[PDB]
Amino acid sequence: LVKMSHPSGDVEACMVQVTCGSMTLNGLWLDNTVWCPRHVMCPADQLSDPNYDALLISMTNHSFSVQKHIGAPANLRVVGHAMQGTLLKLTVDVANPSTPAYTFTTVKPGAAFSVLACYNGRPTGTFTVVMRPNYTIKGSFLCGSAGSVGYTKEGSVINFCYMHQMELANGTHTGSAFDGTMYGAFMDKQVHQVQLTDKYCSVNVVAWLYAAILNGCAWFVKPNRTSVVSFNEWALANQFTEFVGTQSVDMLAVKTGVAIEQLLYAIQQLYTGFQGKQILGSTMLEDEFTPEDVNMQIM
Amino acid sequence: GLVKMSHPSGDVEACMVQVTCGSMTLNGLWLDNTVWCPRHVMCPADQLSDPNYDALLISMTNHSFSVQKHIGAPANLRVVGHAMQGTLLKLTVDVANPSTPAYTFTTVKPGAAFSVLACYNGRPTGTFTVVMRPNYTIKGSFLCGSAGSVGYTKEGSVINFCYMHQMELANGTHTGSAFDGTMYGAFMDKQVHQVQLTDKYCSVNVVAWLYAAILNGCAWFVKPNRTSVVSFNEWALANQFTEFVGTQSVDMLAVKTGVAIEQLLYAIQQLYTGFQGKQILGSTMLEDEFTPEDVNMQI
Ligand SMILES: CC(C)(C)c1ccc(N(C(=O)c2c[nH]cn2)[C@@H](C(=O)NC2CCCCC2)c2cccnc2)cc1
Ligand SMILES: CC(C)(C)c1ccc(N(C(=O)c2c[nH]cn2)[C@@H](C(=O)NC2CCCCC2)c2cccnc2)cc1
Repeated sequence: LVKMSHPSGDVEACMVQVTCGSMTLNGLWLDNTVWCPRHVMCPADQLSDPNYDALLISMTNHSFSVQKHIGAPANLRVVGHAMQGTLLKLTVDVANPSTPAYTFTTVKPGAAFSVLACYNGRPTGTFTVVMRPNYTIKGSFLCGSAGSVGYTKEGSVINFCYMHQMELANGTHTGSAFDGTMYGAFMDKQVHQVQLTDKYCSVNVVAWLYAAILNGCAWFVKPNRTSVVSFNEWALANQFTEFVGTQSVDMLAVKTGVAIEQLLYAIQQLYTGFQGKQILGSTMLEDEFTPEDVNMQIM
Repeated sequence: GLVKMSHPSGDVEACMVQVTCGSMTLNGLWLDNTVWCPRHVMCPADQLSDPNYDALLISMTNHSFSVQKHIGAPANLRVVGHAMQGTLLKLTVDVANPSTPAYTFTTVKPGAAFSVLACYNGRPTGTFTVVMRPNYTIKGSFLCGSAGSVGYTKEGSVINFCYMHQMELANGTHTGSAFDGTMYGAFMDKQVHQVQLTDKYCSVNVVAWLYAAILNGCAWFVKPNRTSVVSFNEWALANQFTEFVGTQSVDMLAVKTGVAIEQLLYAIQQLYTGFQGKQILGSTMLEDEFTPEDVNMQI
């Protein structure tokens, strides 16, 4: 059970550097469009209250410089600009010759995706995250990583689901979907904002306990059961998400012979403390492995 | 708040090929005019118990090997010579990889981290990072057909290829070769049950993790007491720890925190007998999978 990411080559070929005035960050070049956070337009003196409608008017095509450093370089010419929620949509006069087949879909809490971290348009690392129940993610993002993208891949099709926007007050990160909406509705300004409480992703904890059983670690399995409806009542009071079963979870239950409701009961007990014991090299519950992850990696 | 980070894999993806010999197929690494792959692709499927690789090489002919590139513009690559180096084959092909990165071949040491590109049938499917264990295995996520998958580090634009995947051991752990051809831990590429040595804690990585704990406000384990490196290292031989070897990366953590290596070596001796009633970054067990370099670049 390792933290697995998709191979990043397809997305690396799309990363560019976008500069506007004194701001520089990353953009995603797909066909004739370069996507980037709209806060590239924010002046250094208006961090706390930018008017993005106003800033958009004051811009022309010549206000944005776009450079591709990786691979086959350029030196793109911006020939149009528009704003879409919290994103800039720049039109450039060359279609990216390495554009993958792609879609734009918003991810839901508990779902995993790969992130390609970039600085000044250069990819530097990749890792996998889950969208937290409070619509934040915990990866490794340093200064200038804005515009780094998160994505999944199915067959030949990349689903772009995240473009990094900002660090929040609790050391945590959020970003936009490519429809322009910010995950969790955070504002792209220097302003005090509160994030809701995080929660354990119940269905991923279930998947992880199934991975433990599959690896011969089942000391926590009892005959006792908690129904889904009763677990979901308990979860509201203990910062767990609502458990929603899936065909992926059912495959693990069939394979191990341990019912979902046995693991729901185990979670309730393990939340109280592991006593002196370990599960898959961990002394706490793990909720960043999805049922699909466990099925892929162990079956 | 450490995360498992891998290098972007695009450069390496462009070098992966599929190598077929008889009815056996696995992955190869295409650099300049050479394709590297595990020599057990020559082993007949009924003869896994103990092959004679010197003889198998002799019996190979002009067209015993088929190499296919699937990524990019697909192509058959004609094999024009074949050599053996340790547990790897070195196949000469008549076309040079037009996307050969600047590269070296260095053997990694236990405790060091590297990125792995997992492939099947010459097609990359995922990337993850591991540390070389003290018993010269790695805890990867590798399924059947992953042989030939490659591990590597990067410095600047130079890729250091350090691992080519060879086999899965009885305990689910994995081993492979360095590109000089030597199998890590001298494991034999035969269908023979063989014994891996007992694992150990990577001492320099536990030190790194204690430094990350101190950087995040968790320092209750720091006392004035010191254990010298030489004293720690003799203790380590009897208590399942690797020898401690300092590096410039560790030194930078010492400077940032004002805590000396020898204070943490003392602390490790105490934490090994027990955390008593406390936790370190929420955990009650020692973490040795993050390197000094990881902590320096992430915190
Ligand atoms: C203009 C605006 C909206 C206030 C803003 C300012 C800076 C950035 N940050 C850029 O690093 C960066 C680089 N280029 C442009 N911005 C960083 C960032 O969020 N600091 C926040 C700290 C206080 C709350 C507001 C901003 C950042 C660091 C590490 C990982 N992720 C992002 C993001 C948004
Ligand atoms: C010929 C030789 C040396 C005995 C051998 C045979 C099979 C493989 N394995 C290939 O999957 C595979 C695919 N193509 C060629 N080999 C698998 C493997 O190690 N089973 C071991 C089982 C008992 C001990 C011998 C090998 C494998 C599975 C998952 C992840 N990693 C490797 C590796 C080496």
